[PDB]
Amino acid sequence: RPLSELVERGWAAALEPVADQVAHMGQFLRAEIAAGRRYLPAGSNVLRAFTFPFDNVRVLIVGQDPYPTPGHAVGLSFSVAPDVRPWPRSLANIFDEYTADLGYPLPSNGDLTPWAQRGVLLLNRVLTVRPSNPASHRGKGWEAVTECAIRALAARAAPLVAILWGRDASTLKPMLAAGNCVAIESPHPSPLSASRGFFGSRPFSRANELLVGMGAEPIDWRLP
Ligand SMILES: [Cl-]
Ligand SMILES: [Cl-]
Ligand SMILES: [Cl-]
Repeated sequence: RPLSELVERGWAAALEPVADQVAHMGQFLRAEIAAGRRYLPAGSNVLRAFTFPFDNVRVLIVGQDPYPTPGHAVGLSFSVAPDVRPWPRSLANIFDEYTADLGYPLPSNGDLTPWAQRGVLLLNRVLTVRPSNPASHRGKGWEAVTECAIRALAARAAPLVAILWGRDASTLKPMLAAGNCVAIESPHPSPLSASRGFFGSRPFSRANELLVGMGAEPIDWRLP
């Protein structure tokens, strides 16, 4: 299927330079199935981060690659489906920081769809993974896709705040710094860094301060 059928209209335009690379990744994914290998998330969720309006994105949260545990990854970085439990450790850690930073109670489930519908892009640098093998699809060609997404956002006039969780994420810092009105939160601890840099990092309140500072509206981070 062509790009415009896979993603939201603004995203289809922003990602038009990687239309060929997206088609090539679809061929890669068919070949993994033909070879007897599995991948996560489900085919229909791979590009799910780009099915919310491009024009509305004000915060970018970037992880490394999807959860490697079958049934966890749903196409939105760090999220899980509402009936998934226990939460993955990364997500439990994020939620601890959510409560500490903002003062809100613990969420009722692990579904970050509300963030996405409010203009947070929940991006992973690499958009698929082989089950139980983290970083197994690193260097297979998703990087050109996600680099294009990040450069297209950085090219807009509009304010953007980036939150880069981990080493793979943090490679995007110089691509982001190239744009005007782009602020990047540093340093770049992963939620699994836990008490060695992640807890107390205040990502959510910092994002909002930086957005207001740049004249944009803040994010409503509230989860039910
Ligand atoms: Cl497999
Ligand atoms: Cl839990
Ligand atoms: Cl995890």
